[PDB]
Amino acid sequence: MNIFEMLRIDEGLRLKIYKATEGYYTIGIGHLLTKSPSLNAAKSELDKAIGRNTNGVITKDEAEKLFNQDVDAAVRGILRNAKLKPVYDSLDAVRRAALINMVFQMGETGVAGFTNSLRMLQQKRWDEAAVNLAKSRWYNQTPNRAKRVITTFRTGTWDAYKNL
Ligand SMILES: [Cl-]
Ligand SMILES: [Cl-]
Repeated sequence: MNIFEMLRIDEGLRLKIYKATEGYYTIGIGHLLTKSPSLNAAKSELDKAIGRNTNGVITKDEAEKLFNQDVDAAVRGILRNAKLKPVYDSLDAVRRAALINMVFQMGETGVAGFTNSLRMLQQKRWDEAAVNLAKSRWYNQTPNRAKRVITTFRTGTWDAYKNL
């Protein structure tokens, strides 16, 4: 298992524009297009991102290229974030992947605000951070996904994903 396979399980794959769970336009593998209620806005963003007139539809290859860019961007955002970097640097390979997932999903800013949980992770207080992370809108809105990530952090293994 790796970060790509992991996020691919969590986000899924959709070749047409769709509304993600917060009602925002998305496509591919969790690629947020716009927060804006306009389909036009989303289509526009889509064509800009792909480099062509898409008519809200992309190919698999195109999905993946966006995915690759997004993973890369998530890792780089963590490495430049003064609050995330030190946490990331203290973790083992599996748990770094769980931090990348959250960043991918909620952005650098959202994650850096989990002040208390970050500190517990940094301190390797697995069980306590897992409980702290659960006390969030994040967990209440997307519980099954949040639970897979939380377990990852808690156990440091990919058990939450083997079967999926
Ligand atoms: Cl883009
Ligand atoms: Cl969920």
